[PDB]
Amino acid sequence: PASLLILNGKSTDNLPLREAIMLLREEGMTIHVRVTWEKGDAARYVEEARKFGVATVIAGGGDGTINEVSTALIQCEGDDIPALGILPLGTANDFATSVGIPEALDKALKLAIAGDAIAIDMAQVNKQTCFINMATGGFGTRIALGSVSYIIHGLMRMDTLQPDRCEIRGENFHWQGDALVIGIGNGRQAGGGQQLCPNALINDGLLQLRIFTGDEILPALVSTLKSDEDNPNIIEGASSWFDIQAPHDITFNLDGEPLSGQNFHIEILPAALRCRLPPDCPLLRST
Ligand SMILES: [Mg+2]
Repeated sequence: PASLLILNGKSTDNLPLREAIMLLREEGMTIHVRVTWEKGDAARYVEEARKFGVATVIAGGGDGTINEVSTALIQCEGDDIPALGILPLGTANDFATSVGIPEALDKALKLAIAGDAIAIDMAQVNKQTCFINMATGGFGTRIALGSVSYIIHGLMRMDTLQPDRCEIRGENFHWQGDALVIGIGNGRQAGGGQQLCPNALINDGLLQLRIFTGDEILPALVSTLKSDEDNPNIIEGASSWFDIQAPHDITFNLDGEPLSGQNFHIEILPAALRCRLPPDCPLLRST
């Protein structure tokens, strides 16, 4: 079936992508390519996708583009809403990796056009911003050892990071104390390979919570985020909602977009969006 590929500003000179798209066009497939320039554009092209009667709107880009498209799709009122497909055309591609999208773009394209579509959750913060992958929160200022800088810059989108007090409540969950990193996940992975929520499933109606207590980012935290480390200094929960509050501003990075304040209500939007996913998809619950 026909698709509309929503491409980023950083994709218009990807020759392999062009080659792949072009090779699939000359196989009988209808594939519209639209390029975004500013926010609001994905929305505009999502609705043009509708007018065409298209079956998949394909986010070609980073976790940001996927979130722009996803957010636009869930806002659609009506009957014939396109499934979400995903091309891994970002720098980090955390969500795409974690849901098993193939690196081979012809394959990823084909998945995105002809895969099975399944309803997945999204999440919303403060009845406003939505996210499909991960919300990471910490206390710091907005943006020697590279392991550590990578976390503060890439994962947290900050220049500084310090622990501070907060309280967090959710179903079966109540905690107060100093936290260095808060991970609230629909997906499992953020900031280029950091495993914030190893146990996340994207269609269980449930957000994973992990609170990393600390002092600073130590080999502890770098270790525990890369591969798997089983660690007592990590507090875990699972809830359809989490409330977070703090005497000083916490900064949440929601699929790459910052938000600050003393109070956050984060809540699952159950089965909000159909996404084209491989059958083995590690983040879908067993059936
Ligand atoms: Mg879940």
